[PDB]
Amino acid sequence: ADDIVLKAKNGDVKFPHKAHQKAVPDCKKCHEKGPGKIEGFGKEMAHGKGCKGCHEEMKKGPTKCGECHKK
Ligand code: HEC
Ligand code: HEC
Ligand code: HEC
Repeated sequence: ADDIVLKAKNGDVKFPHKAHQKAVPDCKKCHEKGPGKIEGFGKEMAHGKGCKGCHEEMKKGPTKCGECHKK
C-alpha cells in the first residue's frame, strides 16, 4: 500500500509511501518512468537525491542516521 520496508544491511528503513503523496502530489517527482520500481536506486541515491536529498533540500524530514535505519 504505502508502508514500504527498505531492507538494509545497516538497519531497514521504514518509508511511508503515503504522506509522501499529499506532501508531493506529484508522482513524476520521484517516478521518472512512471509509477513503479525505480531502477538504479540505492544508497548513494537514498542518501543523495533519493531520500535525504529532498529532506535536507527543504530541511524537512529525517536527515540524521538512526531516524531512517532502525535496528
Ligand atoms: C518519491 C517521494 C515518491 C513519490 C512522490 C511517489 N512515490 Fe511511488 N514509490 C516511491 C518509491 C521509493 C517506491 C519503491 C521503489 C524504490 O525505489 O524503493 C515507490 C513505489 C511505487 C509503486 C510500486 C509498488 C507497488 O504497488 O507494487 C507504485 C505503483 C507507486 N509507487 C505509485 C505512486 C503513485 C500513484 C504516486 C502518486 C499518487 C507515487 N507513487 C508517488 C517513491 C515515490
Ligand atoms: C521530497 C521529494 C522527498 C523525498 C524524495 C523523500 N521524502 Fe521523506 N519526507 C519529505 C517531507 C517533506 C517530509 C516531512 C513530512 C511532510 O510534511 O511531507 C518527509 C518525511 C519523512 C519521514 C518522517 C515523516 C513521518 O513519518 O512523520 C520519513 C521516515 C521519510 N520522509 C523517509 C523517506 C525515505 C525513506 C525516502 C526515500 C525512499 C524519502 N523520505 C524521500 C520529503 C521527501
Ligand atoms: C532515510 C531518510 C535515511 C537516512 C536519514 C539515512 N539513510 Fe542510510 N539508507 C537509506 C536507505 C533507504 C538505504 C537503502 C535501503 C534500500 O534497500 O532501499 C540506505 C542504505 C545505507 C547503507 C548501505 C546499506 C546496504 O544495504 O548496503 C549504509 C551504510 C547507510 N545507509 C548508512 C547511513 C548513514 C551513515 C547515515 C547517516 C549519515 C544514514 N544512512 C542515514 C535511507 C537513509
